[PDB]
Amino acid sequence: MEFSGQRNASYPHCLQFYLQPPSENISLIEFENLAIDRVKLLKSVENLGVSYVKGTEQYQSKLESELRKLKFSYRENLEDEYEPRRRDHISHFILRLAYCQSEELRRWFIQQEMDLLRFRFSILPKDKIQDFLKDSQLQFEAISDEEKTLREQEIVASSPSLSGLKLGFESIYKIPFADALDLFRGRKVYLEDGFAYVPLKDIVAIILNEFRAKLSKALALTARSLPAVQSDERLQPLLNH
Amino acid sequence: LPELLKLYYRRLFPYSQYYRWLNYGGVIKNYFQHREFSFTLKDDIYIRYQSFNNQSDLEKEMQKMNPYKIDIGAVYSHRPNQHNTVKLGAFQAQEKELVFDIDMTDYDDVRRCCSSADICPKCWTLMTMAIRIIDRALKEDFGFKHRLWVYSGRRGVHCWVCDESVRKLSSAVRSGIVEYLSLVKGGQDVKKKVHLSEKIHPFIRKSINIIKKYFEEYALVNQDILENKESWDKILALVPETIHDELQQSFQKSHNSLQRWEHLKKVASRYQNNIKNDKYGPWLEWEIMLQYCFPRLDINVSKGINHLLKSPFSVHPKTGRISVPIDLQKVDQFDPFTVPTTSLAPYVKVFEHFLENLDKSRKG
Repeated sequence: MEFSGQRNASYPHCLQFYLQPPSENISLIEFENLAIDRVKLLKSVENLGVSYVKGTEQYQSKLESELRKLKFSYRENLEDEYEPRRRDHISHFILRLAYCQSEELRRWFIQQEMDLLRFRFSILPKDKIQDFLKDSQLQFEAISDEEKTLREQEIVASSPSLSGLKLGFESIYKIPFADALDLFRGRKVYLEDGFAYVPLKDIVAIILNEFRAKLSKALALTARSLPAVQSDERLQPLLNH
Repeated sequence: LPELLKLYYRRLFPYSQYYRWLNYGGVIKNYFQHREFSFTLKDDIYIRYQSFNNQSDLEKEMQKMNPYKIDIGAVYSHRPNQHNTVKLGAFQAQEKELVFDIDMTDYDDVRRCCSSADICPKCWTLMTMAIRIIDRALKEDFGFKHRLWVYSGRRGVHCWVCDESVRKLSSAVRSGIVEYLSLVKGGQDVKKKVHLSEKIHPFIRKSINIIKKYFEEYALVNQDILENKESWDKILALVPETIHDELQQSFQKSHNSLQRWEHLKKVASRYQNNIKNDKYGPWLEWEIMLQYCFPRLDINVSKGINHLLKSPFSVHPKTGRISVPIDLQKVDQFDPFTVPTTSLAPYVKVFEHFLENLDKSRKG
């Protein structure tokens, strides 16, 4: 037998890249606290850094508690996490203007963002990787995967860092040496005829690099185009102090 | 010299091919007019920021000045000959071929038959290996298609890589390309210049494969790299002190560099198999071979977009030789002592073959 009988489209994944402007409304206290709580988070990431080494389980365990406490987006949930995702999106747009006040402050918050992104990419299950790589512009197509076992022999003979198990669990796909730039110029690993046998973390490095490029362009736009919006700026001193 | 240059720049310089090369079909607006050139004249009088609206301007200027040496620069935001008319800071370089510079004088710590700016048939085998290794890397590993190799006129060769994507490379990537192509590290006083990891990237593997075709004839026969204590001391500076006594004894017991190199490989193999935990890497043989045969470069030539490097079909003032192209199908058959000072046609044919490939790539 065959039977008969909205915000999902906004953020199909917890990951987001700020292409679309949220064309809606906000309260004063709302945008204020949405940004200010994230200022606390930015400091907290580096406080955790001075506590102990970056990205360990101690980092992971404490960091998710920060997110649950601070009500922003998560390892992706199936219930209404779209509200935290749009809060994250909106508050990100709000955060562009505070620490654009100095390039050192820009670089400071960018660095904790890269750390946070690296953590999130470290958490990812396989299904997340499979659907986000296809649903994003971050396609990076694989070629002739059956050859990977000839490189299970060759890489293992040819690399100090990589191993046969990493061929499968850091699942190997073929893309150019230039997408593994630090690995070719350091000559660290098996690459051949200009092609690299690549796990996800190299594409994460590319994601971080293009994110930095696009964000830097946005910060330049923040420095230049913003004055029509600047009818109120009372929070800026409290934010830069 | 000037009368020979007058005749050369009138009758022999390949202007149509040169303009066809640096204009790249005229696809990009005023690209050749934005190209920089630099002229060096009698008594080393100098003129930077030359540029030409068409082939006729190029021909007129080279016949007018009759330069001893010509260098090619970047494509700029404005015509370089009109840079005095441009706003402060607005005159800037934008594009440049990926250019490599290889000189025989760079090998004076490993070659023995010659030194300084002089060359001979014994040491020029290094340039055969250098051309082959760099060109093979640029072909296979980097994937760059249009690569023009040119003899400088006395002591070395230059490679001009001319793809559009290559012309648009940034300074950082250019430096990375050189660093990747530079296994030989350090300055003139550094004793050991090549170091290898316990397991090796396939890029390096190919260099040893090329070197093996020439290492006997060059290093063991013509240079005789282990002839005597003075020669083998420089190689012993590359190896563990634990095996210096054994290697010295084996070298003394061996009659020539061939047997001495075989004994060096045997001792190195036994040491590699015996001791794991030493500071020296296991691929000692490859390190010695690479230090004595691998390409050598100046990163400043390649990284700088606005840098000036010697023009193809320019001339050398003391040898009188033309800066001719080198046929990649016949690298081993090139000879710098046969270069012209008509007989220039084969080298122009190499240039025209390169440009026919360039044009066909553009059209297809």
